[PDB]
Amino acid sequence: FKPPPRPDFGTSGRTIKLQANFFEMDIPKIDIYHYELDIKPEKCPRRVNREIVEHMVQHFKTQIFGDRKPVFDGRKNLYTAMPLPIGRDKVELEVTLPDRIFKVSIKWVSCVSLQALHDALSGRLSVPFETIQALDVVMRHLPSMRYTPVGRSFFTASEGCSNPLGGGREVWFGFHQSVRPSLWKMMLNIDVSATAFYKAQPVIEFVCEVLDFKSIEEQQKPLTDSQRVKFTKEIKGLKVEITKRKYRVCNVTRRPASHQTFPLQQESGQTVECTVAQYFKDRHKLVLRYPHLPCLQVGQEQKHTYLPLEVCNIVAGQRCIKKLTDNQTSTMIRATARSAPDRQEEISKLMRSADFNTDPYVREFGIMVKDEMTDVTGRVLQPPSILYGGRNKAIATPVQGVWDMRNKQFHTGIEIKVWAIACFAPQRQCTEVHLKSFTEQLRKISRDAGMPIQGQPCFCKYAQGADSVEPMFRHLKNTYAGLQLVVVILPGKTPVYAEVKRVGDTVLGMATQCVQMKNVQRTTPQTLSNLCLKINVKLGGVNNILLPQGRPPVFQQPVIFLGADVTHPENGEESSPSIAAVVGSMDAHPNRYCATVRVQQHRQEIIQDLAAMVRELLIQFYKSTRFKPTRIIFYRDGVSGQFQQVLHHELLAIREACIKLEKDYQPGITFIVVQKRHHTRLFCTDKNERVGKSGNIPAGTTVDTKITHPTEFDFYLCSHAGIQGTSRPSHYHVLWDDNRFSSDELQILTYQLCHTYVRCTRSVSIPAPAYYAHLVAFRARYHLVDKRDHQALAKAVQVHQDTLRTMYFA
RNA sequence: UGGAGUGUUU
Ligand SMILES: [Mg+2]
Repeated sequence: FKPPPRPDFGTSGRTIKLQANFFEMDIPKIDIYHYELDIKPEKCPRRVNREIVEHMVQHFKTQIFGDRKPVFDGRKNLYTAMPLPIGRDKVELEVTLPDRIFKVSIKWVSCVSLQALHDALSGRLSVPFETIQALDVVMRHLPSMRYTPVGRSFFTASEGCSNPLGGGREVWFGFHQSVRPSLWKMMLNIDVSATAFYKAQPVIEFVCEVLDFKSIEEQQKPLTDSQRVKFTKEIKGLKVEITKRKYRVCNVTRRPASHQTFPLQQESGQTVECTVAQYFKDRHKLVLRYPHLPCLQVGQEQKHTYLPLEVCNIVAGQRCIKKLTDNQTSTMIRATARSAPDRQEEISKLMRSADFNTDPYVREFGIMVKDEMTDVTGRVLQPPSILYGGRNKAIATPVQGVWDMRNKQFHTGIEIKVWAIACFAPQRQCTEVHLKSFTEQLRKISRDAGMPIQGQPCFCKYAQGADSVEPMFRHLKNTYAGLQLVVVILPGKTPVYAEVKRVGDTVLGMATQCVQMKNVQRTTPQTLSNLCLKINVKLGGVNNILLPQGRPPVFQQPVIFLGADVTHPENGEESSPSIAAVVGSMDAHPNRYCATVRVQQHRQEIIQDLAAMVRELLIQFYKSTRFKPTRIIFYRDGVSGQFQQVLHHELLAIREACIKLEKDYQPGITFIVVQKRHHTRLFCTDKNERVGKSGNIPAGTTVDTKITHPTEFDFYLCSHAGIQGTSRPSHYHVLWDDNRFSSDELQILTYQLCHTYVRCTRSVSIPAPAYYAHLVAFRARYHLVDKRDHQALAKAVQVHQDTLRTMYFA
C-alpha cells in the first residue's frame, strides 16, 4: 500500500531540449511556526476569514504580531516566518469587521521544518505534505486577496472587456499556481487558465439571455411550464443580491409574484396569507413592474422567502459548474486555444507581472522564484509499426503521430453482404438522391479499405420519431437473414440516437452505425474511411495490429490490459447516478476489448463493484484466449487527493478478483493512474523541433527527470500530435507494480497502446483501454429514458450478449 | 451522430 520507488531512468528515444512551466524555488533553511485559528462563527466563507485575519494583523500590530506578515490559508491555519510572542498557550481576542464582530483564538501548534523537506528532496526519506502545504499557503496569500481564487487558480474581471458565451455566461482569464516537489529542489508550476463564469447582471436580463429574449417586454404574458423549468434549472443554486445582502436560490416558484403568497403574522398575532406583490407594495413601497413573472425562493427551502426577479442581480464571480451548450464550448475553445509559443509567452508575462521575488509575504519567508523556465531533456520514443492486412499486408509507419490507410487494407476486414438503412432525416432534405450516391461512394472506400460491402442495402426506408425505432428494429432482425449492420441517418441532435443505441446495444444484438444528415449529402473519402474504421470493429473485424515483433517483453506471457474511468452526471442533479466503466483486452494484439459497466452512487469516484467487474473480464479473457493472464496492467483515469482511497479499495478489489476466481492464482498487478487534468506544459527549446501550426512537441516526447517525483515512479508522455492549441502531455503514476517494470519498457508499452485506438489512424493522448473506458461509460449515459431504483438502472446499462463480444462503444 | 486534438426578513 505504498507506491514503489523509481526503478531506473529511461534511455530509449532521441533526446531533445525542452522547457517546462516549472520555476525553480530557492527555499531557505528555517523552522516556520504554524498556529491554529478558530473563528466563531465557523461558518463564514474563506473570503471573510481572510479579511478577519487581515484586519486582525493590523489591529494587533504593536500588541501581538509586530512588523511581520503572516500567511493564512483561509480556514483555521496561520503561519509566520519567526515565532509569535504568544509562546504556547491559547490567546483569545476580538475582531471587528467594518456592525458585526468575530471571536478568534490563536494557539501555537507545532513547527514546520523546511530543512526537513530539503532532505526528502535529496533522495533520503517520502516527502512531508505539511511543509509543501505550508509553502503553498505562503505563495497564495497575496493572490488570495488580490484576485478571486478558484481551486488552485486565480481569476479576475480586470477588464479584458467581456468574452460572452451566451445564456448568461462568459469566459474569464486567470492562472493556475501550485507548489510541486521534484528531485533536489521545489518547483512553482505556473500556467494560464480560463473558465466559465456567470455574467453579473440583473436577474431579469439573465432570464432574457437564458430563453433568448431581445428584452423582457417580449413576454407581456407569464412563463410557460417549459420556460419556467428551463429557467429554474439555470438559476438553481446560484447566488443573488438584493436591490447588499446575498441569498442562495433553491427554487423558482410556480406562481407569479402577484399570486405567490407567504404566511405573514399580523400585530394581533394571527397569520394571514399575503402575496409577494402586495407585501412589496406595502413594506417596500415598490410596485412590481413584472408581477406576471415568478419569484426566487431563497434561503432554507421552508422559510418561504420569495424575492421578485426585478430586485435581484446574479452575484459577481460565480464559476459556471453546469454543463455548457455545444455552441458555448466552441466559443470557449476558439477563445482560449493558444499555440505552444504563444502560451509560453503568456506564462512568461505572468511571471513578470506576478514578480514573486518582490511579494512581501514571499520575501518575508525568504523565498526566491527563478524567473526562467526549467530546462528539461526529453526523449522522443520511436513509434510502433502498424501491421495492416488485405493483399500486401502494408506496414504503416506513424509520422508525427499520424498515418493513413492509403494502399493499405484492414488486418481482418469484414465482408458485409446484407445490411439496411434507417433514415430519420426528412427525404426533402436527404432525398433518395443523396441516399444512393452516399451508398455508392460508401462502397468505393469500403472496397479500398479491405472491408468490401457487396450488394446494395437489402432495405432502405424512412422513419420519424423515437417511438418508431423499437418496432422497426424488431422487424429488421426477425425479417432479414444474416443482417450484420444497420446504418441510421440523423438530422442533427435528436433523442432518436439514444433509443437507437439503447435498442441496438441492450434489447437486441445488432450493430448500428449512426451518421449525420450533412455527412451524407456531401460525402468525402476520408470521412468515409473513418466511418469504415468504426463499423469494421463494430462487426468483429481487426482494423490493424501492432507489429507483433515490435512489442515489448511483457507480451511473452499472457497479459490483459484494463482501462477504468467513472463518468459523473454532466452537471448538478443527484437523481441520476455515476457510471463506472472497466474494459479489458481479449487477445494478444491487443485489439478487441470487452466492456463492463456499473451504475453506482452519485459522484462516487471509487469503483465500488470493481472486484466483480475484473472477475467478468478475466473470465471473458479466458474464454477468448484459453489463457489466464500472468500480468494485469491497469490504466486508471486520473483522480483528485484520493490516491490511497483509490489505491486501497481498487487495488485490493483487483487482487480479490483473482483469488476468488481460483485459490493460488496471483498474477502480477501494475497499477497506473493516467492524468490529463494538470498544468504541466512542455515547450521545444529549438525552433526546429516544433511540430505543426501550433508548434507543439512531437508525439512520443517523454520526460521522467527534473520535474517528476523525487522518489516515486511517474513520468510524462505526450503520445499525441497537437492540432489546435497547446498539447496536454499525459502524466502516468505507477501506484503499484508487482511486475518490476523498467522505465523504458513501461513508457514504450504505454506509448504503443496509444496506437491501438481503432477510431482513427493516429496516436491518441491516452492508451486505448483508458480511452475505451470513457467511451463505454459515456455510451451508458444514452441508456437512460424519460419519454428510478438501483436494480432498474443497472438493468438498462446491461448489454446484449451478442454485441458484448464486439466494440459497440466505438 | 466520421475522427482526433485544443478550454473547462419573505
Ligand atoms: Mg474520469
